[PDB]
Amino acid sequence: RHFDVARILVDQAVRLGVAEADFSGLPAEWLAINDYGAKVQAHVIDTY
Amino acid sequence: SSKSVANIIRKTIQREQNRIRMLNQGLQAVSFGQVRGVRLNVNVRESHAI
Amino acid sequence: IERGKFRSLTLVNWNGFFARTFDLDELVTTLSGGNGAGKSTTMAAFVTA
Ligand SMILES: Nc1ncnc2c1ncn2[C@@H]1O[C@H](COP(=O)(O)OP(=O)(O)OP(=O)(O)O)[C@@H](O)[C@H]1O
Repeated sequence: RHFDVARILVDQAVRLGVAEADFSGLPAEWLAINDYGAKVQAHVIDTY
Repeated sequence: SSKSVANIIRKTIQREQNRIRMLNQGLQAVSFGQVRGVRLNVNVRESHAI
Repeated sequence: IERGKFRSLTLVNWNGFFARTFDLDELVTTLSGGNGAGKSTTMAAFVTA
């Protein structure tokens, strides 16, 4: 079920403000979010 | 004859303009993508007004 | 052997993408978002490059 959660969670998170770092020109890293090799790329969401 | 033709054309154009512009108020802000509304723009053309 | 790969695609100052880098997958990359989200714009950027 992990995928079907991740997607949904992201859909809920991106409606809440933006991330100010996205204008810095500095790409974000692919942070692992579990075992088995799942990764996510997103800056911290600061500006609500 | 030419004067009559021009006059009838002007009258019909005004009537259709009024009808379409009145009809325009029959839309209520559809939200499609980033498009927030749709409208009809009817205007007598100057290149033909001359 | 060892086919070459597109590793990324960077848009700078495009409409809606001030500075955005996408990391193309080795097999499949999937842009996803509602109408107007700017997916055909990303593919246009790729084609233009
Ligand atoms: N040439 C253009 N001039 C102005 N605005 C444009 C132009 N091309 C696209 N846009 C706008 O840019 C935004 C994204 O366009 P785009 O075609 O990338 O959308 P999309 O997410 O691929 O859409 P869909 O999923 O419905 O195909 C939309 O607001 C679209 O109206």
